[PDB]
Amino acid sequence: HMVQYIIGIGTNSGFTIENIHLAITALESQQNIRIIRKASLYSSKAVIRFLNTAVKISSSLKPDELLVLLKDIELKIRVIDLDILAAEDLILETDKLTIPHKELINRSFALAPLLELSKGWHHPKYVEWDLNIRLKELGIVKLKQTLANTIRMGIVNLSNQSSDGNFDDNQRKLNLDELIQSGAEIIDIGAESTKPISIEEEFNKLNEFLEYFKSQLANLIYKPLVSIDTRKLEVMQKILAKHHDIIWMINDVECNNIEQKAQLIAKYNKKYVIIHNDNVCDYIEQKKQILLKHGIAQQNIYFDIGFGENIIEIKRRLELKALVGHSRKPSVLGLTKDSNLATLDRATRELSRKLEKLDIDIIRVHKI
Ligand SMILES: [Mg+2]
Repeated sequence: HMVQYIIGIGTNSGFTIENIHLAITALESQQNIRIIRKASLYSSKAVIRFLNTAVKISSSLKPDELLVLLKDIELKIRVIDLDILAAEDLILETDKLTIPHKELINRSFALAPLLELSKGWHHPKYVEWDLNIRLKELGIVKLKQTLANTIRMGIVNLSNQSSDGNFDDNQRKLNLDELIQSGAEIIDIGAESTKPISIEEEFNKLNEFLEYFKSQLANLIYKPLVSIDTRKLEVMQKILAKHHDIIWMINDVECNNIEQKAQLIAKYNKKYVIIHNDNVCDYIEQKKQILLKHGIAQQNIYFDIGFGENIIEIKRRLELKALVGHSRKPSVLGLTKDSNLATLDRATRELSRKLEKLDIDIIRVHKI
């Protein structure tokens, strides 16, 4: 027979959302588990901030078996916490486990996603306790970051197409805040624009911002994955040296020095984006084989059309996850090129909402 379980999932170290998807993927991988539904992402304060959700699963696993599975997944992914919140109306009391979880009614970050998945759930020991009133008595933020297949990469530009006052240079910080409130799961930080800048200057812009990011780590309701945008082998080297621990991906619009780049990225176990800078398949295909040739796993490679109607065809040919950067590009948005940042951002949300349905792995945007 099948039993419906709610699994609570929390994390507050490393790449938080990645840890959550990895735990879910691990569950889904079991031949005796089916994933019915995922809850939203919730952020709570560390007694840096926790990221919590819950998933509802169907399984023939007995509770104790299911607990064994959770412990192993925890050991594989300790930077993640997996708990059996509930099994419908089941009541199990033992030293090994109690269902519902002892602390469920004392943790808004547990009860909140649980009631989201099962709005009608009542605690089987307290069938008269209206858990919504209980939830309110407790002490929580429901993020706009989601567990969706398409993740949003928010653009944080450190260059000069973007404005200091006499005693205020807060613009880039405010915009990090904006992106995080609005659901960006990933931020892409770039220090160049669209006159060259030196290695040392590009590095300094990036580093000042990552050092700022780190100082805010516990102030962030959500710690996004970090992508660095640079075409320079040397800034990559410097930035990974100091900050690899918060960097998830490298976004590189320059095939110059690929071999050395691939060795670095391989060594640091980070994601790489191939950018185009039809036949386009083969361009990406060639670069693609070099990277593999230098030691980086194929799963870690994304491709990008590089605009500067049939992407799904291309991805499927390519064997690689799609990253799409359509934000504020008047051509692909089919707008006049004079249109204001207000109308550009509008058309782009409209199109973002469209690419989200096709399961584009990453969309890169200025605004959510
Ligand atoms: Mg635990």
